[PDB]
Amino acid sequence: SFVGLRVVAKWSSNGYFYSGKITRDVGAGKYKLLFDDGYECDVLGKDILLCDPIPLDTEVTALSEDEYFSAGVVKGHRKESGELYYSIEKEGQRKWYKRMAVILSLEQGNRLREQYGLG
Amino acid sequence: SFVGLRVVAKWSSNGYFYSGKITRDVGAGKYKLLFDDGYECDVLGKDILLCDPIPLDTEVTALSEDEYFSAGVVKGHRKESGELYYSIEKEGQRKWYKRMAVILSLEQGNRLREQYGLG
Repeated sequence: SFVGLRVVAKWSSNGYFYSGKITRDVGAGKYKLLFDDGYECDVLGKDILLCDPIPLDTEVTALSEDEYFSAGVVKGHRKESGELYYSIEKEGQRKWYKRMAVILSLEQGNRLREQYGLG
Repeated sequence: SFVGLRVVAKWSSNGYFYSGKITRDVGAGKYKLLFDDGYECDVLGKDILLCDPIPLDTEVTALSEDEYFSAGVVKGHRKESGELYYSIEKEGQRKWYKRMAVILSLEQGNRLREQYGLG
């Protein structure tokens, strides 16, 4: 089953995809999702991406601490003490981000559906 | 089609999996593979892993320049100038390896078949 898998899944209200885990197969193409911030909802498999981590060379949305965001390209992954970090490039400069600070816009996540979607 | 995809595929004679590209669908579950060292052969889809790069936390076989090899665990990926590098941990120490210096033993590659295999 897909239960227990870490995924990046669409939040319907805003169209962005966020890191989370599938917790239940709700049936008929629907899954219960526990997002890493603790929010839960049902999501269609077509809006769930099976990429842990988000792939190298993917355009993502990086989150700054003062609630700013920007596009960037994934140039590295690093594990440390069991936690995932992304190296993201913006204008030729790379910066590290924790897992929780990397999300996908509607357009960014849609690009990954054919290869990674559970549709 | 799977043609053009970078994969890690089994070399039948020795059981190890090596980086390469699918160049033809030979039919009936068989693919022509161009390995990164220039060798080509037909390989069964069940012996082809769709992981570019080989995943974080995977046990791999790292190649030293003087023809020694050892097991290690993938702890990072890095892109630089369009080339892929792996950070591999052995006894708590991490070392970088080019793509060509990371392969999978029979046992290491077999582990990845359920999630990544083209069988």
